[PDB]
Amino acid sequence: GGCSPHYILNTRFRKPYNVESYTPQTQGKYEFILKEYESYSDFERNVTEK
Amino acid sequence: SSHGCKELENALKAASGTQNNVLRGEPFIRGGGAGFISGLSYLELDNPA
Ligand SMILES: *[C@@H]1O[C@H](CO)[C@@H](O[C@@H]2O[C@H](CO)[C@@H](O)[C@H](O)[C@H]2NC(C)=O)[C@H](O)[C@H]1NC(C)=O
Repeated sequence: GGCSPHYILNTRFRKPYNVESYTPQTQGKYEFILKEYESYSDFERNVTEK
Repeated sequence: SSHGCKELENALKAASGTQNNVLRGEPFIRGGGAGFISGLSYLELDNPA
């Protein structure tokens, strides 16, 4: 039978008999990670004689 | 006559530098259009709110 209309936004959809629900449980989750490391070491020695 | 003139130099340099720069962000949304969710939850590092 079906033909109970389900509206998501303006669009009314006909739910299949097999489907208990399809529903717009809309959600989102953005994860950003930025780890920068620098190291420098810089050694000089100038032994000199006359 | 006798003469003797003796010179030494011994320069040394040692430089070290370290940076750590850690940035973390987790925008989370429920509700609203999937496109507005993904547009808003995308972290803009110059305007993180
Ligand atoms: C060790 O010797 C080098 C070579 O002379 C030095 O490098 C010179 O340094 C002077 C002063 O900064 C500069 O005007 C020259 O152009 C440099 N020469 C070269 C080839 O780079 C260096 O500074 C000395 N190190 C220490 C710790 O005294």
